[PDB]
Amino acid sequence: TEAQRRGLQVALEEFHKHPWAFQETSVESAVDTPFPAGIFVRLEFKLQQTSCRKRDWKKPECKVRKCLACIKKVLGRLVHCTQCLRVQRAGHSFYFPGQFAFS
Amino acid sequence: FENYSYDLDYYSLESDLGVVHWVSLVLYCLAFVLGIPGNAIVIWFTGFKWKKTVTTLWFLNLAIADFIFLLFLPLYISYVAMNFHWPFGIWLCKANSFTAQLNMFASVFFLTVISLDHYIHLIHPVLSHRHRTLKNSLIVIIFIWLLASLIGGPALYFRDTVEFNNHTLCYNNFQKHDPDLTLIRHHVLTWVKFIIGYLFPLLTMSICYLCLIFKVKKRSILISSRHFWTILVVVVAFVVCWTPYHLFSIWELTIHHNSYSHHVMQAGIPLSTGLAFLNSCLNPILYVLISKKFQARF
Amino acid sequence: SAEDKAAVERSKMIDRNLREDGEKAAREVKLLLLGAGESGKCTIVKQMTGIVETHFTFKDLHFKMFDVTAQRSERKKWIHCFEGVTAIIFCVALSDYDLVLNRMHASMKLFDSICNNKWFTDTSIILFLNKKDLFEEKIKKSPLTICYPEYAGSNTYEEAAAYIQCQFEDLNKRKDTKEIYTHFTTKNVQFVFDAVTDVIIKNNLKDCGLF
Amino acid sequence: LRQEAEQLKNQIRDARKACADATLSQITNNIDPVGRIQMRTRRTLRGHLAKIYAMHWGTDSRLLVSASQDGKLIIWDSYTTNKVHAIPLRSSWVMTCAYAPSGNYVACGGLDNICSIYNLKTVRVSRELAGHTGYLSCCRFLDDNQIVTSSGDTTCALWDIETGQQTTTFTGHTGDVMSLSLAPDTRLFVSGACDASAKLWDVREGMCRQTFTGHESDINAICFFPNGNAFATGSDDATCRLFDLRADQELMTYSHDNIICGITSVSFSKSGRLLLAGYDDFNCNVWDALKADRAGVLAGHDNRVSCLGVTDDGMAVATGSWDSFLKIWN
Amino acid sequence: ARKLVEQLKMEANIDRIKVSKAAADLMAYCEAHAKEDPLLTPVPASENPFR
Repeated sequence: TEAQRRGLQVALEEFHKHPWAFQETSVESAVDTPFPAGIFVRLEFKLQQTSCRKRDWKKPECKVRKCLACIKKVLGRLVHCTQCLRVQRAGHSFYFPGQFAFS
Repeated sequence: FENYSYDLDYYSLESDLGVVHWVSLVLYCLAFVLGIPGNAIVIWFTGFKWKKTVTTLWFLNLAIADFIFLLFLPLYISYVAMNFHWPFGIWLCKANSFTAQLNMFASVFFLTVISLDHYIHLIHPVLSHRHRTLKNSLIVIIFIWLLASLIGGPALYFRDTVEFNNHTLCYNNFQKHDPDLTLIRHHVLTWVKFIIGYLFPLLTMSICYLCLIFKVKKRSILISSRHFWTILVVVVAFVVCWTPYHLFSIWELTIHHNSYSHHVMQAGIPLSTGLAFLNSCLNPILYVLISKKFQARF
Repeated sequence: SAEDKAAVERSKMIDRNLREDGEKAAREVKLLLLGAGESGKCTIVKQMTGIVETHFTFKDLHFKMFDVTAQRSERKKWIHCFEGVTAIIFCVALSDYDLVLNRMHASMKLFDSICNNKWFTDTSIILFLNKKDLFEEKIKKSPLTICYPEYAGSNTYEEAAAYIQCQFEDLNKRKDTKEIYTHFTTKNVQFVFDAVTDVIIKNNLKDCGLF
Repeated sequence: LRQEAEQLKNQIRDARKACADATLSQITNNIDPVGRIQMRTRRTLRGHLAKIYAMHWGTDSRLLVSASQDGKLIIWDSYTTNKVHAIPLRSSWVMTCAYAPSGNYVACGGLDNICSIYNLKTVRVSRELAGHTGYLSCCRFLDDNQIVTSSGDTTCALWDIETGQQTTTFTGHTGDVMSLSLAPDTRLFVSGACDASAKLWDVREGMCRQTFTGHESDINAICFFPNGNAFATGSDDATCRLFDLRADQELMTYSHDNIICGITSVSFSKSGRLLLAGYDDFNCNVWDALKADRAGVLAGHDNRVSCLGVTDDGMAVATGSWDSFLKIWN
Repeated sequence: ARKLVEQLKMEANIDRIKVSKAAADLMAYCEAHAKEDPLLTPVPASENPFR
């Protein structure tokens, strides 16, 4: 859907921000679960290798060359290509109880 | 122009959702300066009498626990001084957590048993003359160490290192292991820690010290001038530092009016932890080197 | 070398038995009877060759009394062996001031010699003034002028007994490390128990106090 | 016959002084000093829970007995610091203990007017010799059938273990007898009393032969020379004196201005050159028996060194003190 | 004091030798047994049971 396309575009932009750009090679579908917050998607897909040109914008313009996305206009993302439970419940969350002790 | 390999793997948990910080580090530094040197001096000088009675054993155990706690404190000050960033591995964080719990519980239990032993000392002249053997002291210190070491499961099952946005972090994770364990392992463990490490010890210290000072055995040949002040000072020092730490530990309720409603993300809890370190540092100097029995050999 | 293993096992058994015996013996309380003579060491607290042993349990406390009636030899040759007693019971028989053998002077001499001694610089002395019933009758007959001169009080039992207690109390020279518990002769056993409890408190606080 | 006694005493003193022509230190100036002696605590024996009052080395120089106020007689193995025997003595007041020359018997005594003899290998009570009206100060074994004791009633007694009755009674001391020592030939023994006098007695004859005086206080310790022709005594006035049986006169005196405390125990070395004496100054010191100099101090005891002894081979010296410890020096 | 008189007479009748002779005998014994004294001459640890 449009939300899944926007989510994968955001994930690819995050990839391009810091580790050359690689596009999708082994495409796959998604299932999503729209109920917490405006939207939520669960999409997996493989990426390309190396690149024909470097720094060719965030979007992939090079036609010739199992992830995990759980995002909520996104208030949190853990795309790594898991902790989707708390991210999907973000829309109070992300407390990570403690954080302040010798424990 | 390659940043990775055929299998593209990474991790990024990015999510959009001063006055106290400096004071915490200052308190940590003063505690460390007043600590490890003084504790090492106490350890090296405690040779007052070879194979002395139970009091020297209590003092040695307390000093050792405080020394280990304060020499592992610099890891915590490094962690807190790097803007809540933990670059070390999960194993080191687990070891630090376990040894910190062990040392703090050991110190609290040793102080409690010191208070109980003193209460049995002054009040009871008959039943304390037949139950003060050195072997009994060894047995009880072994039991205290075993109880402080076999309490709580930080054994890599309740503590995981997870990097948050641009900052690595290791923390106690009472979840993500089983969906059934929902609000059943984070509250029970905290309540157990509060009731064993603060409730019974504080109650015992209060009852014993108050009944000892107020009634003074109804007998003479006791210097009530220094004794009352020393008891009050040690009680105040114990209470004023561990209490905020334990209320912050029990503060983990997560719903009062908003997500936090207490701005705990700042250095308030680290400041209370520094107060706990200050109390741990101040205990040996307030017990071993200030009383009238000592200070005559040096 | 099984012989060495057997020897070390036997030594371990021996030292365990020694530690157990020492722990058992340390819990008991020991007293030394050092009365004046012919009315002293042969005390009255007994009746309820070498050292005479008395063992009795009172209020969960095992008292071992060492009575010295024999050994008329030099005192200092064996007195240093008694630097482990909780208390020394000095029994003085009243109404013996008129008797000569002078007996009260010897009693004072012994009390001063043992109370102001290096070995007993911290041991507590429990003075027991016995034969008070005969003393009251003898005061009416024999005045207190023949012994203990400068007696200005009247021939009354209360004031005479107070004078006796004062004349025995002021003989002590330390007055700080040791205290004399004076009693007039189950009152005796209760007094002894209280005195030894106070001595135990003081001695044990002198080491493990930590106020 | 007070006048006759005084005349006899004066004649004896004149005869004794006639034989004196040269002091011991006058002719020993040609012997090099042996003051370069530094003994270290080779072994430490622990286990006693009271003040140790007496000890006695064994003939084999490996087993030693020790008596303390806790009522336990401990027989050790100094080679490996292993306790061999523990006898629960019925009397907590023990001042002396003995070890049989054949090693099959031990002795003890104190404030009980009884010397108790136990058999090691056949621990059970074997004999309880009684008959003294004063505290025993030294029980010493002559053989498996004869023992010699000294009491606080100014009496010594040669007993018979087989019959349990006194065989010979030695009397004549004015003060309380404090110690005794047996000659190597087991025919004579000299014993000192509280009257600052030490008398020599014959075991077979049963009568006194020689009397030695010169001390200003009680004599606490005594020990024969290895040759048996001399003996050394220690007093409470920080002074030791050497006497010769043949000369019947004081030979040479050991004293120090710094030392004021008396001597509690004394013993000789294998060759007799070294005299190890324990004092009340929390320390034990070694004296050159032929030069009156001090060769070293055996410091390390936390209380008064009550007793000390030297092995038959003379390879080590064992010291027991009131600090509830035993120290083997070599 | 008949017993004391008899004891004094017996003591006075005992023959005595010169002090120099006794000192010489003691010196002869000392330097005769000096080599056999372990406390005087230091002993090596090879045959020393106490090291």
